[PDB]
Amino acid sequence: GQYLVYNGDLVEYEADHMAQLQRVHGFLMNDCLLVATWLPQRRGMYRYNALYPLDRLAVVNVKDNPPMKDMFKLLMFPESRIFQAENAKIKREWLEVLEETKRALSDKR
Amino acid sequence: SLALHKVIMVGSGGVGKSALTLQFMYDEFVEDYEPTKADSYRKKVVLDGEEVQIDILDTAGLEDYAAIRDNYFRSGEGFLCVFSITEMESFAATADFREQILRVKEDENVPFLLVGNKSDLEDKRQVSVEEAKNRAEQWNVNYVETSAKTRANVDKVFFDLMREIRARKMEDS
Ligand SMILES: Nc1nc2c(ncn2[C@@H]2O[C@H](COP(=O)(O)OP(=O)(O)NP(=O)(O)O)[C@@H](O)[C@H]2O)c(=O)[nH]1
Ligand SMILES: [Mg+2]
Repeated sequence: GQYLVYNGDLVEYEADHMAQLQRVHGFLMNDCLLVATWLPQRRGMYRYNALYPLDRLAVVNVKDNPPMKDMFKLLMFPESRIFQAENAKIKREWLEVLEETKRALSDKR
Repeated sequence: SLALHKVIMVGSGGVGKSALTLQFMYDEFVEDYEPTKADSYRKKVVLDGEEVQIDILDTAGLEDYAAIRDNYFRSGEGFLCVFSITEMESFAATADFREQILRVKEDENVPFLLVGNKSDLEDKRQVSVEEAKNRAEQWNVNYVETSAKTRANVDKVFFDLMREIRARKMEDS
């Protein structure tokens, strides 16, 4: 049944101006993607955790363009979030498992 | 800061959404079909004296989940509704694409251009120019025929869409 399909660190960026934000950790399960963020604050190390159901999550391959390299984007109302993988291999894997687990979700319903 | 115009390619499978995008972005065109999932492109251009950036979301003509499709559409500011002049069913499909877009955007005047691609294949035309123009006029939008192959009107559709997007922004502010 349920299991951990894939996980790893990513660096988030603001989509419109491509400004670097913070490191986050992604955990892919068989029907949703969990993104855990840790935003340091003066005296309240804030943490933003978001869960994205694969049957609602749009995953976009952001084509390489200098201010951008090895990134992909997640779109789910009301968010648009860009993430950078450590290298091209990691990006390829994320996109492959995201697509395959979504595919499996389909031939499961 | 450079403005950013978000364009969304919409249309049935095979109409040439990716080809139009790639011709505009890189001046390239290939004959082999390559089913798209979802790709994002960005390019710096000069729009009427201003250095701006255009962002193009190119996705598959068919998406299994309506919620996912809506998320694609919702991220956009303007749309190139593409159909192939050689396939009447792609032309028929535009009505629903438009309905889905108006709903998600909740705006009747959403920047939108009806695009008849593959104009170089005139000998195989299934959709007449009049049909398309008439449909476009009733939707209160412009119609343009393009050829991702010969570049005919390729820059024109993206730049015309950018100007409509820029227009809405000028007033809505
Ligand atoms: N002659 C000619 N062929 C074209 C033109 N535009 C696209 N094609 C061809 O038509 C096929 C489909 O084009 P493509 O851009 O992949 O279509 P798409 O709308 O992105 N398909 P999908 O939704 O599956 O991603 C390709 O083989 C391509 O070379 C055009 O203007 N003229
Ligand atoms: Mg395509």
